[PDB]
Amino acid sequence: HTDPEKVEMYIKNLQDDSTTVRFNAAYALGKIGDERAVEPLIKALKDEDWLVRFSAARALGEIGDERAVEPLIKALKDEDSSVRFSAAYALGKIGDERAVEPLIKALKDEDPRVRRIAAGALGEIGDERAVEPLIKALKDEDPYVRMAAAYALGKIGDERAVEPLIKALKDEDGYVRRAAAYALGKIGDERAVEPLIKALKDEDENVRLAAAQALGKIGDERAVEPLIKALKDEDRYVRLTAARALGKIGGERVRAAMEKLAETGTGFARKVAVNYLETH
Amino acid sequence: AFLIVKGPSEKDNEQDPSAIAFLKQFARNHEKAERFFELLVREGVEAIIIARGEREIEQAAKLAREKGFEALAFLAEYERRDRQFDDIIEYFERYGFKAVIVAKELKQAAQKIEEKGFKALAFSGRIDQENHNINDIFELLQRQGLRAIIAATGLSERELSWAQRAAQQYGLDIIFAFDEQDNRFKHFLEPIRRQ
Ligand code: NA
Repeated sequence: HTDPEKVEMYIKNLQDDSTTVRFNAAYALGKIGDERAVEPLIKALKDEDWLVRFSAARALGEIGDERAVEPLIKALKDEDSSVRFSAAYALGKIGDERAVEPLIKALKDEDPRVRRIAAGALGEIGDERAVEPLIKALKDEDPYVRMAAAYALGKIGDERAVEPLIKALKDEDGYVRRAAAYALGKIGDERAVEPLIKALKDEDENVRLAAAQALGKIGDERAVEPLIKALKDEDRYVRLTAARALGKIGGERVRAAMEKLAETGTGFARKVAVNYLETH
Repeated sequence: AFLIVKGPSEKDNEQDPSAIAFLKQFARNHEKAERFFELLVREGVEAIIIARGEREIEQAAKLAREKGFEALAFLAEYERRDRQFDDIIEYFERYGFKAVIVAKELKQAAQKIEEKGFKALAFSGRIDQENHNINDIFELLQRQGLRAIIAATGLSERELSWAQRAAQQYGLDIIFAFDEQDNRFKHFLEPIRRQ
């Protein structure tokens, strides 16, 4: 049982003079989630030790109470980058729209993980206010931010990000390109079809994997033939993805491209043409 | 078991009370953790390799050498088999690790390793009912350059999830070797965890 005997016990250990007992009590508060711990952890958001601030920030997002937003909103400006991350993580876990503008500021942080998690947090909130700032994070020097901004821009699904993500399919890092491809797949814009088709000729076996799945999500038929040559991909999963992504873009355009592969197809391209022409 | 190794080092408390404080739950002496805190700070380990026991390691070490990372090894490895324990020190020679963690609670023949100029530690612990969050070592390592985890092949679906969960909760990347569909980037698709 979630008995309050342990709850209020760790709660009183937040004012303990031992750092270890403090944040270890904050972690138990997050794993318990009993809402009688919101105010004690809000006071712990300014503990002299950063980990107690980190643990209390994380625990506030674990309880999921609206009263932690504005405290965590101020905890975004914490001196310690881990507390800034934990508050930005917790704000994304609470997902209150009050945190959008602070997380937009955390998109301009210095820890490339706070900006990374502020992006991910703004993706969970899904507030269209965060679209334009996330587009600026598609130019952040850290790839994990560019990639997390791309993932967040696709989770928001706002069309404003399409062309910024289209130009993010030409980024030097393959992970942000993996995200920009996955993002444009979730947004499902017809504009991204031609750039994702060119992304099917990417050196990264993951960008080809996402761009294949993306074009399957978009369901556009301009990528039917670019997915046929993707069925001859050296990466196994890009081939299987294009097999999945072609069953999505159904119709005769894929059917007529299957009967030419049930006749003149070889390898894995023949393998799914017969199986599709079986299960139309 | 549970045991970490350390290279020969060279030149190496400061303004860091909460980090050594988090080591105290598992580390024994107050200067024990204090020396193993400076372990993470100097080299600034940027990658944690997770495995079990052998060709799996050269894949992840290649994958650790795949992002310009000064990695740190971690794996199960339980019983003896020649080398292994002896080759723990050669991981630093072969793969250039900055530290290797090996998961024998008793016996703990650590002097078998630290005899040949290789610093080591001791135990830590496994499953615990929310008494002390062991996972926050990733956060202390994150401040010391840990930008990504790298999961070698052979990890169970729990260790895969635990490392991917640790990738979520600490803003860490994880690289695989579920590991073939969208779950290969679940920590990025879902940056914030769930129920
Ligand atoms: Na561990």
